[PDB]
Amino acid sequence: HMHNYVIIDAFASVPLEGNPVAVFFDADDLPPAQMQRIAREMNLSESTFVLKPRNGGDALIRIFTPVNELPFAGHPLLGTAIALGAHTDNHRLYLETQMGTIAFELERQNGSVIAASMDQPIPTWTALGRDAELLKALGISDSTFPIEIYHNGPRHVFVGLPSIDALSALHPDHRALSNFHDMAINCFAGAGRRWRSRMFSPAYGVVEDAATGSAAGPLAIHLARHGQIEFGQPVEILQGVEIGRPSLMFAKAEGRAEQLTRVEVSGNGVTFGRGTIVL
Amino acid sequence: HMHNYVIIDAFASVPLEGNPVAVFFDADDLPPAQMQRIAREMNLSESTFVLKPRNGGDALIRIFTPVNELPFAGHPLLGTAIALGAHTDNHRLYLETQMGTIAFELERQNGSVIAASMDQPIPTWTALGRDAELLKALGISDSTFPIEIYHNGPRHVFVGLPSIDALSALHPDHRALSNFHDMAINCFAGAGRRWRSRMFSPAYGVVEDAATGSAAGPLAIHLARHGQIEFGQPVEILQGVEIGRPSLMFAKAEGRAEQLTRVEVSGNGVTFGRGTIVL
Ligand SMILES: Nc1c(O)cc(-c2cccc(O)c2)cc1C(=O)O
Ligand SMILES: Nc1c(O)cc(-c2cccc(O)c2)cc1C(=O)O
Repeated sequence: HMHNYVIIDAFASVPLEGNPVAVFFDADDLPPAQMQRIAREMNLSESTFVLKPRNGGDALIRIFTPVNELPFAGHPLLGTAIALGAHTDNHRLYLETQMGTIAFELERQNGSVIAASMDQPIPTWTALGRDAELLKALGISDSTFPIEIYHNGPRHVFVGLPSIDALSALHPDHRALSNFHDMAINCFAGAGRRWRSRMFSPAYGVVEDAATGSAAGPLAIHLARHGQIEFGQPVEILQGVEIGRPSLMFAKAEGRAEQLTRVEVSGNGVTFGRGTIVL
Repeated sequence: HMHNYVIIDAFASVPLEGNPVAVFFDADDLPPAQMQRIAREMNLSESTFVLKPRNGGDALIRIFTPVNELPFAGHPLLGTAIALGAHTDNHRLYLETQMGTIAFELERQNGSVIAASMDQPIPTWTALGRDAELLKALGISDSTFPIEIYHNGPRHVFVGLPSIDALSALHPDHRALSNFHDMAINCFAGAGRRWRSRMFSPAYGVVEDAATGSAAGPLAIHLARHGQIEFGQPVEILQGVEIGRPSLMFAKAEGRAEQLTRVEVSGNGVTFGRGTIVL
């Protein structure tokens, strides 16, 4: 009859930064066709719906873009975990998804969840094999590191820039980027612990994304494989600066390329708004 | 510090139909840069902000897409008027905008505003002069009536189809439509009092719009000029059927082509949700 929701800015501690997600509570009475229509009404990159668990977790989360359901998504799940922390006392939260149960660690101050860390699906990867085409679309001549495409649900391509200023100077041809289907293009630069990223994806319906949580795990793997960090070392990834939505993602990939044991992504989140819908 | 808002589905009486707009109340403390960031956060086609009047109206309304401020907009202003009716008793509402003061008549049942009628800016028009290009993009060979482009703030082109089934069968090339800048393409079919429309606008950031209120006045003028209705006769325009967002717009253009005295557009509206933001 009515549902409460919150809008969480994921990968931010300040409202209007990070990447929004709408989280709808007590959604068991909504058929998925209605969830999809609600996600379309809200028009945020994702709306999530909190449901009773079916396999021993704390809750089952269904994730919708304005057009389709997703089996996994990075910032939407982080924001959902932070939102649900307002309704539980547990330090760990186990959220069921189409792809299995994702474990979260919740960080609180005086009962308010301010951040969370999630274990991500372990990616696979290969060479993109379309380098000249992609580089032309981005407006540059070469990448620093190999142009590889990672799969953990979505697909994320990584193109390296020689400096943060070169990354900020990119002005991609978005029409040309639209020939890259079912993937996002992540451009990065930095050194040591601190990296900057920009993400562009016509395929996922975003000219430039603020905080691509599902790309943070893959980027940590990419940087470790290519010798810029070690496996087991965390990185800080700052995204969305150029578009006025700065977002901080932390990532770490444990093990070795051939036997990854854990891919962790963490971030702050903050409530932008709260409301109730009439169905 | 905090602001209340509502989500109104304009040109509908049932939630999840029509065209959403977010309406923020008591917005005088928000600088326009912050209004723009809020509109971007919400990501609805428009968010509006209710401000104290400056020229004798009931309120001043500022209208933002996720990217820029607009001087006028059809469904956003209808939805704002219906939303503000919850806070006033007056039968008429005078809303100041960048383009002057727009008069609304509010229709209530037991204190709830269920519909409103607005006087629109009087359009101007001319031939598009790009017929072959536009028809190719739409996938058809010819229009029924002359292909003319109307200006009332936005620009709206009208292409006529020989039957409602031919209108539903359109599958436009949206890449080709993107070469039509600063305008929307409205395709229509029908007879007598009852017309169907579909609107496509890469320029205004919408693949297919549910209810193009600023096009309804122009369509009434177009139909009267081309002899399908008389000036002074109202039409019912049903839009958004193919995309699952049916929307009913009523329109009437009084006078004659050379001396239009009033362009009225009316519709139902309904509250989808209500909430509060943290700034
Ligand atoms: N924002 C996203 C989006 O629009 C799409 C996907 C995606 C796409 C294909 C398969 C899949 O499992 C997920 C992921 C995200 C995300 O945030 O991770
Ligand atoms: N949805 C709209 C949109 O995205 C843009 C405009 C527009 C564009 C240019 C000039 C202007 O005055 C208005 C109007 C609307 C609307 O709803 O009427």
